[PDB]
Amino acid sequence: MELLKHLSQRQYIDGEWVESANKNTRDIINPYNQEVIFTVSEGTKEDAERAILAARRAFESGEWSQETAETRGKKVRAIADKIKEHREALARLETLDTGKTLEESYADMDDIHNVFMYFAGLADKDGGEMIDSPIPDTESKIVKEPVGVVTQITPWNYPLLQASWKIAPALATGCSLVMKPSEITPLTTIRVFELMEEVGFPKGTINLILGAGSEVGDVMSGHKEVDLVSFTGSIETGKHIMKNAANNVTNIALELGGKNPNIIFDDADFELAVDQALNGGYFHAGQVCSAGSRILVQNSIKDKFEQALIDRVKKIKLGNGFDADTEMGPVISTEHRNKIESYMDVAKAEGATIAVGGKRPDRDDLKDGLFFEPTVITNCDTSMRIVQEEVFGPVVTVEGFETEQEAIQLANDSIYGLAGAVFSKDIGKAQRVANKLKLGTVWINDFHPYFAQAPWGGYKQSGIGRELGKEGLEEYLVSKHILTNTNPQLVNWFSK
Amino acid sequence: NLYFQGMELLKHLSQRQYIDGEWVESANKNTRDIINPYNQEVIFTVSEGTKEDAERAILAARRAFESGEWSQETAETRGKKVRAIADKIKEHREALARLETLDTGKTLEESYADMDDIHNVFMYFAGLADKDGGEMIDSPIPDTESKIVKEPVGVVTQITPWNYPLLQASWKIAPALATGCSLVMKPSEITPLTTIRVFELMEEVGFPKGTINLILGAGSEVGDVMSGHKEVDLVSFTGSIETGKHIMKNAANNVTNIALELGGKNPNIIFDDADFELAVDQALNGGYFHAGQVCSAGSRILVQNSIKDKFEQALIDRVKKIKLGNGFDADTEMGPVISTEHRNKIESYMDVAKAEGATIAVGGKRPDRDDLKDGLFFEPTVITNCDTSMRIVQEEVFGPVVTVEGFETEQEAIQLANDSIYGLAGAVFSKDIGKAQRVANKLKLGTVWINDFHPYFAQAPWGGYKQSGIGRELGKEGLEEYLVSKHILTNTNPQLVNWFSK
Amino acid sequence: MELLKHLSQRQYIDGEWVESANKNTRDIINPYNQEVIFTVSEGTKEDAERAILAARRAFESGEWSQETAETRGKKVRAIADKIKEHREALARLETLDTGKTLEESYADMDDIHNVFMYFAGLADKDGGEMIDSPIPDTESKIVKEPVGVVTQITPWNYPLLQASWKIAPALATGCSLVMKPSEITPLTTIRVFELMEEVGFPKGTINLILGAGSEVGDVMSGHKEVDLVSFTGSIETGKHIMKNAANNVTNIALELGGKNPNIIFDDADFELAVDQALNGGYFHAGQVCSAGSRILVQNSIKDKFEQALIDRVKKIKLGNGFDADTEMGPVISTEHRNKIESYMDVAKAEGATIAVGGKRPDRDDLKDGLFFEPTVITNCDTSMRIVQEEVFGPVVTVEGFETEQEAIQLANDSIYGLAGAVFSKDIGKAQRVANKLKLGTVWINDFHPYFAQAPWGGYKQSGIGRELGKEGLEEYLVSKHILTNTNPQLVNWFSK
Amino acid sequence: MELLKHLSQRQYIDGEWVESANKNTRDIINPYNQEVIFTVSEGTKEDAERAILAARRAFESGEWSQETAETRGKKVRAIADKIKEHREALARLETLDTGKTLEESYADMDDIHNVFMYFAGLADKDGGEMIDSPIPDTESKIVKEPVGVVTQITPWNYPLLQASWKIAPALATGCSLVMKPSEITPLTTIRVFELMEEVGFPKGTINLILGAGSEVGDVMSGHKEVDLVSFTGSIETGKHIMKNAANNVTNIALELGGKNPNIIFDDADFELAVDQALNGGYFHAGQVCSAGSRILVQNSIKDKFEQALIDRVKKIKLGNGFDADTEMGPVISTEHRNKIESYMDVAKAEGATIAVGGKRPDRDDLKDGLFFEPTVITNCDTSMRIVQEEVFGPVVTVEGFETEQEAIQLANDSIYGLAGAVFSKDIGKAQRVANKLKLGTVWINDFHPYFAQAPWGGYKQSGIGRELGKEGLEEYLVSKHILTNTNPQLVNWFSK
Ligand SMILES: NC(=O)c1ccc[n+]([C@@H]2O[C@H](COP(=O)([O-])OP(=O)(O)OC[C@H]3O[C@@H](n4cnc5c(N)ncnc54)[C@H](O)[C@@H]3O)[C@@H](O)[C@H]2O)c1
Repeated sequence: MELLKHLSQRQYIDGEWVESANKNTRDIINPYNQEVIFTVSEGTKEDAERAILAARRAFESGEWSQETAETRGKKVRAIADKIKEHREALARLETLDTGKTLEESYADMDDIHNVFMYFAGLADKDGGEMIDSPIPDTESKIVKEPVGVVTQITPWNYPLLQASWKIAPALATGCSLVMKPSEITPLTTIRVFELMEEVGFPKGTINLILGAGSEVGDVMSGHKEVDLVSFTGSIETGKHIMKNAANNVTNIALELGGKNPNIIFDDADFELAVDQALNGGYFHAGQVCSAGSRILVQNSIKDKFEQALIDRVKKIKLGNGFDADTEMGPVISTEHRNKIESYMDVAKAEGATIAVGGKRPDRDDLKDGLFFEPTVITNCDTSMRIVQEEVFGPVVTVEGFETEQEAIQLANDSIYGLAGAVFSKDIGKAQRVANKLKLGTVWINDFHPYFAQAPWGGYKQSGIGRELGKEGLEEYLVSKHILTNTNPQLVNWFSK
Repeated sequence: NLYFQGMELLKHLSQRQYIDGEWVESANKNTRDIINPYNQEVIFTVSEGTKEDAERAILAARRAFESGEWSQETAETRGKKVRAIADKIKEHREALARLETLDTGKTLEESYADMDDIHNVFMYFAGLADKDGGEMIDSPIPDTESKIVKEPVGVVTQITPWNYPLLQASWKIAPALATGCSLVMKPSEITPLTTIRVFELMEEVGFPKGTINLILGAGSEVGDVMSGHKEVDLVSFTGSIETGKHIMKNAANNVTNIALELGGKNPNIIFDDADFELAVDQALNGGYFHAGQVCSAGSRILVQNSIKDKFEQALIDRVKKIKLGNGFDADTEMGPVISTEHRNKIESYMDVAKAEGATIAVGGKRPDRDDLKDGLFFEPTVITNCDTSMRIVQEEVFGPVVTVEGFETEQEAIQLANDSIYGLAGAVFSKDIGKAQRVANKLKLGTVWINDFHPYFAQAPWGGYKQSGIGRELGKEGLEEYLVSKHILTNTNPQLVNWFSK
Repeated sequence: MELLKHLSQRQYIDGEWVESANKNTRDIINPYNQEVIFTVSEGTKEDAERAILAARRAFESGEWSQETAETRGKKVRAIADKIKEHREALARLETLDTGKTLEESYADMDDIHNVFMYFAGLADKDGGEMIDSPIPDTESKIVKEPVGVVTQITPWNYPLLQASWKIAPALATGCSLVMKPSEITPLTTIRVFELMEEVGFPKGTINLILGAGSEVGDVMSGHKEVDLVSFTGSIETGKHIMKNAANNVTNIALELGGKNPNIIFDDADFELAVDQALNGGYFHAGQVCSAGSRILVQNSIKDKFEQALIDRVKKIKLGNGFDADTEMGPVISTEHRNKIESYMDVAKAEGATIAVGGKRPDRDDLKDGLFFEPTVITNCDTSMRIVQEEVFGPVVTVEGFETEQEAIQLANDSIYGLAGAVFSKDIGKAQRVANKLKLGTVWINDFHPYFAQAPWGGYKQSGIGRELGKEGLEEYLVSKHILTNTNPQLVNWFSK
Repeated sequence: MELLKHLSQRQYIDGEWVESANKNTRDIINPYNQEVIFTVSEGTKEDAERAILAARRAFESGEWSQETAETRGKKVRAIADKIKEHREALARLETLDTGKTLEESYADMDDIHNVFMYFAGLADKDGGEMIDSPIPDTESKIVKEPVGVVTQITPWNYPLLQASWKIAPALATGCSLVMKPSEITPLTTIRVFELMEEVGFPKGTINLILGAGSEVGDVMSGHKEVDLVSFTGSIETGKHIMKNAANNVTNIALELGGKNPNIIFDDADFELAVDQALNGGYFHAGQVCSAGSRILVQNSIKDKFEQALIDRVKKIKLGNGFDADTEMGPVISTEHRNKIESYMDVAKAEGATIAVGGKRPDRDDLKDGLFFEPTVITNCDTSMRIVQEEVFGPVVTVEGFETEQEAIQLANDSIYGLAGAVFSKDIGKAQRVANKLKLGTVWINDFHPYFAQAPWGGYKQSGIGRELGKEGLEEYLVSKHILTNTNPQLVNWFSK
C-alpha cells in the first residue's frame, strides 16, 4: 500500500509516461482480499502501434543498436544493480500483485538480479565467426546483429521474472523493445521501467504498453515492423500469436505451458520425494509453468506415498503472502479459480477421486480471498483430461507405474514437454530416464530450479525457442554472411 | 547425344514413393506426367501420392525415431553414413546433372556445379555430426551438476522447390540425418527426378526402416498433412512467401517449429567507382542464371546516377547477345523457364510493368527463333524508368528479368536496397572496399557479397532477414534447426526444503 | 616378413625418398625372437635441418597453408581411407615391430582411421571470430592460422597411433611437418608416409626423419624455424626438449608418462574390477601410457582382490603376437627389459613383495624373446619408488585405502596426472571422486578408452597441452587479431 | 604526494601484510628527478616459497576453487569497481612510479577497470562440453577446471595494466596466485592488493611478493607446486624462465618483446601516418611492448615522410608526467637509459644515421631526470642490430620499401611477432598485408589499441600463449575428460 504512493500509473512510450489514447483505465486487484489497490492506464491498439513505430525509429537511428556491446553490457548491469537496490520493495510489490509469499518474491528478485547480470556479462563475448572459405581469394565472415524491434508479452504468475528473461537479452544485443505485461499484474513491470528510465536509454529503445491482450495483442504480434515476438503464456494464446505473426513471416519465441512429470521410484529417498512432490505441486498455489502437477510413483510404494502426501497436504498453511506463517497464497483471479473449480467437476466426471482438497477453504480469514485448497487427485489414468491438461492450480494427479519403461511412456504421454524430475538413489537409472524424457529441463533428485546460465524452454508443444543461457540471447540475434571476393574476375558466362 | 544419355537414365529410375523402407505407388494408384521444359514433351510418369500416404510416412518416421536405430546410433557413425551419401553423389555426378538439366531445363554446366555443391554439402555435415554434443555449465547452485545435451529434434518434414531440386533437398537431408532425425521429404510435384534418384542412393547406403521417406505429390493435396500433423517436430520449407505463410499458420496448430527459406528482391548495388565490366558481367550473372529462377537472383539493380546511362546501354547490348537453347547444348547460356503457368506469370508481369509506367528496354516476350518455338522460353529482359513504388520492383518475378533504378548517394542506395519486404541476399560493387563494408553493414540481408554475386557454401549459414525467412540452412546454424536442447540438472546432495509444515 | 619386401628403407625429405647423408644404417629387431628383420637409414642432424628448412620453404610458398580448409579436409580423409584399405598389412607390421598382439594392432588401425577422419571433418569448421569492439568505428576479428613448421616425435609403444594424433591435425590446419618415430620402431611410420605420398601433398609439406633422438633430436627441438614441437615420450626427454625449445621460445606440446590409479571400491562389480585391473596393467605388457599400474583397492576387499588378481595373473598366456592364443607379448627391448628387472630389485629393497612374476619366463618357446612375466607387487606404500615411478612394464602395485578421501589423496600422490579409473556401483560416489582426481582423463567403471572426439593429455607432470579433440587441433593454430579503424582520426598528442 | 602516506610497504602473504624474512628493504625512485620516494620490503626466496605453499593449501581447501563461477565473477566485478573508485589515486601513483604522463595513466585505469569487468562477465559462461561418444553406452564430458597455483611476474612499464591481465582471469577461474611486480615499480601493485583484500578473498588465494627476479624469480618459476607461470617481460628472462619451468613440466604463458613494424604506403593518409608514427614510437618514451619502433615507408614518399617526422620530433615537449603540457616523460632507470645510449653508439658504428635526438636533453628542468630525447634513425637496413633488437626507448628506425611484397618481407624479418600496423587508404591492400604479417595483433590504419575482448600475444619469439579475450582465460583452465561406461561388461581378454 505505501509502495504504490509514488508508483507510476501510466504507459511508457517513446521516452514519455503517457495515458491511454482514450484515457481508459483499469483497476488492479489484490487476490488476498479482492480489494482494488491501484488504477492504471488501459492502452489502445494505436498506442501499441505508436510504441512499435518508435522502437523502429530508435533502432534505425542506431543510438542503442550501434552502441558498443561492452557499453550495452554496463547498462544492463546497471539495471541489475537497481533490482538489488530495490529488492525489498520489488518483492513486496510482486507479493501484493500476485499473492505469493514474500519469501518466494525475494527469491525471484535474487534470480532477476542474476538474470540481468548474466546477460550484461554475455553482451560482448560473441560477435560472430570467421569462416575458412572454400572459395580461394575470398573472405567469409558471419556477423551477428540485433534482430531489430521486439515485442515481449508476459504472464501474471511471475511478472517481473518472465519480463527479465526477455528484457535482458534484448537490451544486451541492442534491440528495441515493446513490452506488455499481463493486464492483471502490471505493478513490478511498471516499476522496472521506472528503474530502466533512471539508468538511461535512448528515446524509443524501451516501451511499456499496458492493456488487455485481446485488444492490443494482435498489433504486437502482427505488425509489419516487428522482427521478433517473444511470448510466455498459455498454449492457445501462443498458437494464435504464431498464426498472426505469420502474416509478416515474423520470428516467434514461445514459452508455453506444461504437464510436468515428477517421477518417483521406490528406491528414491522417500521423505525427500514427498517434500519435493509438495514443493513441485504447490509453490505459488501451483501457478508455475514448471509445476509438478503429474506425479508418477512406482507401484511398490504408491499406497504409502499417497498417504504421506495427503497427510502433508492437510497441514499446508494458507493465508496472506505477507504473513511469515503462510505457506501457500491465493490463486490469481476469480476467473482462474473458476477454471480450477470446473476442473474438479471434470475429474469426478471422468471417474477420478478428489482424495483431499478440491474446494475453497472455509476458514474466516480466507473468505474474502481467492483461495483454493491444495488438492490431490487419485485413481486416474493418462486418457483423462485432468491428467492431460494444464490446470495451473494447487492440484496434482497421482499415477502408478511398474517399470522404468512404463514411467517414461507415461511421462511422455502428453502434448507438452517443458520440465520434469526423476527421484531415485540409483543415479545411473535416473540418467537413463532423463535421457529418454522429451523435456527441455530435467531434474534428477530436485524440483524447480532454473538459472540464467542454462537455457529453458520446451520440447513438443511447450514452446518454440529458448530463454536464458546463450540460446536465450540467440533469439535476439540474426546472422549475416558477408562474403568479400578479394580478387574479382569476370566469369564471362554470357558471351561478350 | 548428351540428351540421349540423360533420357536413358530414366529407363532405370524408380517411379514411386519411398515409404517405410519400400518403394510404393500412390494409395489411389494416381499418377503424374513430368515435362521437359525445353520441348514440353512428357518424359516420365510417377506416382501422385495421397494425404494418407503422407500420414503413413510421418507415422513411420515417428516409429523409426522412437525405436532409436538411427537417433541412438553414434554421431561418428551417422557421420560416416552421410559421407557415404556424399560419395554416391560424386560417383553418379554425371547422371544426376543430366537428370537435373532434363527436369529443370538449366544448362548442364550449371547442373554439374550443383552436384559439386551437393557433394560438399553432405561432406560438410558428415564432418560436423560428432563435433558438438552440448555443454557443461558451471552451476550457480552448489552441489549440482548442470549439462545441456543436444538431441535430434525428432520427425522432420522437408518441402522443396522446383528450381534447384536436389540442391535444396541436400540442405535439409544432410543435417537431418547427421543429427539422427527421421525425415519425410516431398519435392516439387513438377520436378521429382533427382530427388527420386538420391533416395535410391540413400537406400543403397542403408538406413533403418522409416528413417527416410519420400512422398511425391502436389502441395495443395498433401502439403497440409506435412505441416500440420501432430507427430512432426519441425517443418523445413523452401519456397514462396505465400506458401510459407500458409505453412506457418498450419504448423501453429501443434506449435511445430518451422524453418522457412522464402523469396527475395535482392539488390545488386553498383557504384560509379566499381570495376565497370565486372559489374556488367555480374549484373547479367545475377539476373539470368537459370533464367532468373534463383532465390539469390539479382533482380533489382541499383546503379549510381553518374554511370546509370552508360551501364544501361552496356547491359542491354549484352542481353541482346544471350544465347538461348537446350540445356544439353554446350553453346546454351540460358535455358527455358520451368512451366506454362510460370511463363504466364512472367508475361503478366510485363503487362503490369508497362501499366505502372515502366519501360521494357529489351526482351519482355517469347523468342521467335524456330528451335525455341516448342519450348517454354522467355527472353532475358531489362526494365527501366521504374521506382520503388512499383509492383515490378517490389515483387519477386522469378524470371529472366531485372529492373534498373538510379541512386545519387551511398545512403540512398541503402534505403532503396532495404525498401522491400524481403532480405535474403545482395551485392555491392565498388573498388572502395571501405565503402562496400559500410554498405554491407547496413543492408538487412542474410548474405551480402562484396564484389561478387551468387556464392553460398556449406560452411556458412544462408537465410533471410525480414520476410525472406525464418531460421537458417547450411553452416552450424543449419544443423541447429535439427537439434533441441535439454538441460539435465542433477542435485548431488539433495536436502529437504521443509517449506510445507508438519 | 613378406610385408617388408616392398617397404621403403629410407627417409622422406622434401618429396624424395633418400638415404642418410652419411649412408649410415640401423637394424630393426623383432622383440619376439630378437632377430634382425629390416634395415633402415640412420639420418644425421644435417638431414633433420634440411627437412626443417624444406618444411619452412613449403609453408611459406603457401601450396598447403593457403589451400582451402575444405580441400585440406578431403586429403586428410583420403589418408584415412588408405589406413582402412591397408589395415591388415599395417596391423601385422605394427605387431612385428612392437610385439603386441595382432588383435590389439587391428584395434589401433581402427582408431587411426577414425583419428584421421575426425580431423578431416574438423578442418573447415572454425576459422576464428568476429569481436564486438569496445572502440567505436572499428572492426575486430580474430583469424586462426596454421602455426607453421611443426616437429613431431613419437615413442615405440604405439608408433602409428601416436603419429596419427600429430599428423592429422597438422595437415588439417595447413602446417608443414617433420616427423621422427622411435629409432627402434619405424616400420608403420614409413608405411604411412608411402601412403601419404600416394595421396599427394606439396613438396616439403611432410617429412620423415629416421634416427636416434640422441643424435637428431636436438635439431628438431631447437631449430629456430620450428614453431611447435609436439612430443610424446618419457618425462626426462620431455624436460630436455622443453629446455632446448626455449632457445627460440618455441611452443611445446608434451605427452608424457603416468602413474595412473585404478581405484576399486568394495561396492564395485568385483569380477569387472579384476578383469579391468588385468586389462589396465597388462595390455601391451604394460607398455602403455594409460596403464593402470597403481591399483588402489578398498581395505574391506583388499585381501580377496589380491588373491583373485594373482590367480588370474598366473594364467596369462604369453607368446607371439601373431598367434591367436597369445594374451600378452614381449617387452620392446633388452634395455627396457633390464630397467624392468632393476625395478624388481628396487621394490624388494624398499620392503615390497613380489607376490607373483617379477622375472623372465622359463618356457622354451619364450627363451629367445624379450619376455617378462606379468607381475603383482604387494605390501607397498606411497613413499616407495616402485609406486611413484613409471615402470612401463607388465607390473602393477596394490595399495589399500579405508575411505573415499584417502583413495583420492593416494591417487593424487604422484608427480603425474595423465589418466585413471574409479570402480563402484555407486555412480554418485564415482563422480565425486572423478571430480577430485587431477587427471586429464578419468574413467568411471572402465579402463583405457580414448577417442578422437575428446582431448587427451596431462595434468601436472604428465604433459603440456592436449592431443585429440578440438584442443588437439588448437595446438596447431595461432590467433591473429586484425583491428581495422574505419574512421581514422589524428590523435594530436604531440605538438605541431 | 600524500598518496604514499598510507600505502603499505610490505608483502602480502597468506592473508597477512609481512616484511621480508630477513627484514631487507629497497628504495623506490621517481625517474623524473631520481629522488627516493618510498621504501618497501625486499623479499627472500623463502618468502616466495611460503606464498606458493599458501596458494597451494588455499587452492586444495577449495574455498575459492569450489566457489560458484557466478560468485567468483561478482568478486572480480567488485575489484573492477575499486579500480574505478580509486582511479585518480591509482593513476597518480602509476605516473609517480613509471614517469609516464598522467593522461596515459588515466587511460590505463579505464582499461584495467574494463579488463576486470570483462573477465568478471566471462567467469560463468563456459564450463566444458558434452561429447557425442563413439562408444555406445558411454557418457563423455569435458570439464574445465582451474589449473591450480599460478605465479605471475610483471614488468615495470605498465605495472598495474600487466598485472590486471593476469589477476583477473586467475581469480575468475578459481586459481590461487602469487604475484611479483617489477622490483623497481611496486606501488600500484601494492595498492591493488590492498583493494583486493578489502573485497575479501580466502586466506592464501592471493599473494604479493616484492623482490628482484634475480633473487626470488627462480622459486616462482621452478617450484614443484606451481601449475602455471605467467610472465610478461624481456625475451632473455622468458627463456630463462621457460628452461626453469621445465624442471617440473610447468606450463608457461610468455608475453615478451617486439620489433613492431609500422608500415606506411604512399597512398596512406599522410598526416595520419605521421601522427601515428609519433604515437607508435614515443608514447611512454617508447617503453611499450606494442611500440612502433620499426617504420617501413614506401620509397615514393620516404624523403617527404622522414622530413615531416623529424620536424615533429623536434617539437615534442618533455617534462614531468604531472604537468599537463608534458607529451613525453623520462625513461625508467639509469641502467635503462645507459642501454639506450649504448644503442646509439651501436647504430653509428654499423653505419646508420642519428637524424635527430640520440642524446640526453640539455634543458635545465630535465637535468636531474632520466630523460632521453626522442630519436629517429635513418639510412639503416635489416642486417643491423639497431633494427633487429628491441631498444625499448624513444627511438624509431626508418626503412624504405618499393613494393607490397618487400614491405611484408622486411616486416617479418625479425625474431619477433607481437604487433604491427598498416597504413593505406586502399583497405583491400591493407587486408592482404595484414594476412601475411606474422603478428599477434595487426592494426589497419591505427596504432596501439588492445582490449579485453580480444587476445593479445605473440607469434614467433614474442611469446607463448595469449592474454586477454577468451584465450586469456584458457591459460588458467585445464581440461578433464570424464568418461562413464553405463553398461560395463567384462572384456575377458585374459584367461579365467
Ligand atoms: N602422454 C601420452 O599420451 C603418452 C602416450 C603413449 C606413451 N607415452 C609415454 O612415452 C614414453 C614411451 O617411451 P619412449 O622410451 O619411446 O620415450 P623416450 O623419451 O625414450 O623416447 C621418445 C622419443 O624421443 C626421442 N628422443 C630421444 N632423445 C631425444 C632428444 N634429446 N630430443 C628429442 N627427441 C629425443 C626418441 O628417439 C623417441 O622418438 C613412456 O614414458 C610413455 O608413458 C605417453
